[PDB]
Amino acid sequence: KLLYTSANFLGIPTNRGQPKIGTYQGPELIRKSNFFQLVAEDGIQLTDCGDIIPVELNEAEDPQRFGMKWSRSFSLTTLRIAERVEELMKQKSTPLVIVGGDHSMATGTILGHAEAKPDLCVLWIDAHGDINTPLNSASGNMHGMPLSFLVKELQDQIPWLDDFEGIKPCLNASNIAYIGLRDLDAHETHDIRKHGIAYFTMLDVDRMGIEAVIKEALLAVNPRLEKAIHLSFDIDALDPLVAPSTGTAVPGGLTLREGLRICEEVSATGKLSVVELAELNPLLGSQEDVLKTQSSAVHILRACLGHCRSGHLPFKVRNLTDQGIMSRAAHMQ
Amino acid sequence: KLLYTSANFLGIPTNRGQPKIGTYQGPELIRKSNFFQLVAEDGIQLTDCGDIIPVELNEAEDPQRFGMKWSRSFSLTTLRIAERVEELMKQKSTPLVIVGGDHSMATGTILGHAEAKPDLCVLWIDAHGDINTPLNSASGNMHGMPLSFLVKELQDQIPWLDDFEGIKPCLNASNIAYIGLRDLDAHETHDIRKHGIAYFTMLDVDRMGIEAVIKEALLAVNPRLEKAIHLSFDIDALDPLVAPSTGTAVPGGLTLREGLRICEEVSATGKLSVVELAELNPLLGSQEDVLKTQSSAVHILRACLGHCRSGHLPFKVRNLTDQGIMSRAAHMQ
Amino acid sequence: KLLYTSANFLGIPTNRGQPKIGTYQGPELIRKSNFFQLVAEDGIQLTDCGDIIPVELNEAEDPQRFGMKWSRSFSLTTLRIAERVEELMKQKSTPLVIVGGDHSMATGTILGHAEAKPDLCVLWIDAHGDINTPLNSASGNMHGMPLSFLVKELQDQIPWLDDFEGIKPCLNASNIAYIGLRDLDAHETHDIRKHGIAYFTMLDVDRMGIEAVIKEALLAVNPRLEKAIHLSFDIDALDPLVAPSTGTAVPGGLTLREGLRICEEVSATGKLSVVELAELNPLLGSQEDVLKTQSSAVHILRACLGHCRSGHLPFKVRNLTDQGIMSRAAHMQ
Ligand SMILES: N[C@@H](CCCC[NH3+])C(=O)O
Ligand SMILES: N[C@@H](CCCC[NH3+])C(=O)O
Ligand SMILES: N[C@@H](CCCC[NH3+])C(=O)O
Ligand SMILES: [Mn+2]
Ligand SMILES: [Mn+2]
Ligand SMILES: [Mn+2]
Ligand SMILES: [Mn+2]
Ligand SMILES: [Mn+2]
Ligand SMILES: [Mn+2]
Repeated sequence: KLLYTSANFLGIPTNRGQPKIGTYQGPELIRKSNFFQLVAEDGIQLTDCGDIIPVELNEAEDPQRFGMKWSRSFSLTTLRIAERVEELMKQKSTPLVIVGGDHSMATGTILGHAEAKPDLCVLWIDAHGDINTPLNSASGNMHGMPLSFLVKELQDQIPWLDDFEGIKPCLNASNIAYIGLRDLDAHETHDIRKHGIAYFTMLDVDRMGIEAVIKEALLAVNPRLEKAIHLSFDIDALDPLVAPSTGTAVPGGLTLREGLRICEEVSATGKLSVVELAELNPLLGSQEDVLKTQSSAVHILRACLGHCRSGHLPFKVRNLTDQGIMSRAAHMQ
Repeated sequence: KLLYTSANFLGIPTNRGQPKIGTYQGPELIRKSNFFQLVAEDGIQLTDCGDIIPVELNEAEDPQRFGMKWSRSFSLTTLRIAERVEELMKQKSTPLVIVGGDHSMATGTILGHAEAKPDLCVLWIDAHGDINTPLNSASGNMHGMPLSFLVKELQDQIPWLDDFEGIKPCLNASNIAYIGLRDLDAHETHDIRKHGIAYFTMLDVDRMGIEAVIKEALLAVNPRLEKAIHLSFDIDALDPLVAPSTGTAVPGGLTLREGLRICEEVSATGKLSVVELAELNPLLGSQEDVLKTQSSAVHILRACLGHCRSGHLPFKVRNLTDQGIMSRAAHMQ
Repeated sequence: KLLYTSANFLGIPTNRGQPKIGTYQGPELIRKSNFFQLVAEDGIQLTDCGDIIPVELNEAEDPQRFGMKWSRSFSLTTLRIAERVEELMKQKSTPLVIVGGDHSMATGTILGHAEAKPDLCVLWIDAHGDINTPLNSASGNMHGMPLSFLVKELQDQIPWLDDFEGIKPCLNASNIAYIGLRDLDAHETHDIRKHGIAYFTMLDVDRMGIEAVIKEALLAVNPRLEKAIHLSFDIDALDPLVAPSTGTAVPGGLTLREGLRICEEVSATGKLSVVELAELNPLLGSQEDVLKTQSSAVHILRACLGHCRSGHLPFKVRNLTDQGIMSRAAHMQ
């Protein structure tokens, strides 16, 4: 009755991928919620595997290189993430749930994931492409670049740096699909189209509906459910009305319900191997904003592990006459 | 031109069905709005039939029995509600509009309604099943149980209590349909499926669309429009973004528009006999929250009585030349 | 690659069409945003043509006539708007973008537009019909009447006034289509139906979906894309959740996404000649409300000029090896 009976939980408090302080509190925002209690109530055994400790260099140790900010913190953090994720993945099936942390963590989680499962596919749920190459990034923020280091067809656009040697590109462009895009930089658009990356923007969601979008995205990168799935979910893919506490909010996003449909369908493939939830920042917005964002996150992560909005059956059906209590029906004799 | 030319309005300020103070102000929240003025402007004669006075026992008079809180207040209130509702229903057709009050009132309104119209059907619009049997309720809150006392197929799960004798089960499981469910307890799911109660969750709304959901719900319990309809609308069926002032908000609800489509279609059957609106609590949230919730409620109740978003025709068409005023067209001679 | 490579921007700070102070700050709310910067980044040359200065008579100069408030301010303002708009339109094609200002400005913008392009059609995006004739207006507010002075079939319902002589009716009822209606006065409904004006209410959007609604609206008034389009967009057509800072908010409106689809499809006809955005009032609501409303407006206006949510291609593709930088791919030799 359960597709996944156990799962692992991992925190990654990255905050050097972007300038707003507070994404490091992401994992704690979910640990303080009722997420663990709710997942236990659906009968899933969830093991907390702790937090990964990011490498945060002093400013003097990590100057800008090719416009990138904190790039040495990034390379070192990426290798440390990959090792731990690889270990957990090599250690039905047991999904790994990861809570960020800004989205720069994805270079490491996927690198590590791909080590254990080289044939995986990636579903990237995001308002943004996160695939700027360093010389094209207007900001230099690493959370806007994590896919460009992973995609093989892009490596003539990545500047060589010796500390990036261990970050080997493990994805073909044919293995990635986007859902929810609405704020692409022109150079991301060029690369996505040039190398044929499957992508479904909010325009596509409006015109096709999310059911057909989810279907087409799975067909494009996992046509027969043969591949492990890495689901990389930026909370800002969701409309700011339901996920306001995030650093780069873009209006006109996914409703919570559309976000749940994505997670529900991906969960039910049986192939969900890693889900990561990025860009929660509880230091942004009002207290009510933070509670809305926390709530949307918890509902999203529960859907990934298999929670069904149509309800769950009890493990043991309770009966009145078994407790030696007279029912109304019984009394009417 | 009017399906219903008159209607009755009844307040039921129940607040012992759940622990948060303030549902007793529900009827006043609607009486203070412009609802009466707006319904008059569409040409409907609305008669205010006052409030029912709930029986609220002192704590010492009403101890917990089988985990239920305030169960004697509930049985006594239920019988008092049923008598008044039966009277009003026996007294086209004239819909009764009821404003709660927490949802525990429904055991009484339906009991009373069914006395006058034993063949009725129930459309239950709610995030929740409200059909916990007493021994399965985690909370003991009566607003989470009103249907379990009414449904015939469940009576071997209701503990006998002498003061509950006059609460006779008047519904078959085949007469109830749910729309909007997204937070079912496992034992409700068991009972709903075991006894074949028609139900459409937010998953079904996402996959089928609300038009097909409404259609299938009416087909399931009122296939040829032969039966009177009791529409029991929990305001928390609506998304918290539009109805925040309610005690058990659940994210990912019905949009206001989907809520209006339900009410518009039910109204246009000609069979709307009672509509009740439960769980308004103006003591929850900010002032703006309360105004949003009040507004959503007023729009919902107007749709039930037949308000059309596509507009209404005037009772008397006004003409300029009849007031002896020269028009631009006339002057151009 | 660009349907429109240049455009004009015009402010019209009307505020005598309705009693709430603050619509005069509408144009500044958009000038302070990043709208100009964003439109430049998509490669469009946008020329700011300044503001039109409304005629705001002293109260003693402009008494009520036929219940109308500030009607002489209105007639004088309308003629001044029309002259400037006619001039700009006579001066691919170059869309005029107009930011209000309350919606009473539309009598002048369309009058002026029609002078330059007498065969145009009008797409009116609004919660309201804005077509009350003076003797039927409950309020006397001119922003609720701008279409009644323009529509030829209505001129026996317009009271003659000598200062209104230069406001000649330039629209046939067959040239106008509404989208988003949900708060029609009974006499507007009568006139819209009597004279066969195409209209799509929120009921129609719910039942048909916005894609079919947009399609049917264009078919009704511009079946072969032969006519110039005047797009008159009241910000209150959008749901109050995304455009709260406006004077007559009505719940259950267009989502931002549905609003974008309207603008995207109208833009892509190639026939968008004027778009006006009315009823922004930054003196209403909280600071956050104002920022939400500003944001929704900016996204709407960018879609009108051709912004694509699916992304834009760079004007010059950047290449790493052209900057004399060794790529990772290159280094791996
Ligand atoms: N595309 C921008 C924004 C990325 C935002 C990531 N959440 C960049 O590369 O920096
Ligand atoms: N299912 C829960 C919540 C009910 C909430 C009713 N509005 C219960 O039985 O108490
Ligand atoms: N229909 C009303 C409201 C118009 C509101 C315009 N934004 C009137 O004529 O005054
Ligand atoms: Mn993002
Ligand atoms: Mn991202
Ligand atoms: Mn409920
Ligand atoms: Mn309820
Ligand atoms: Mn309007
Ligand atoms: Mn308007």
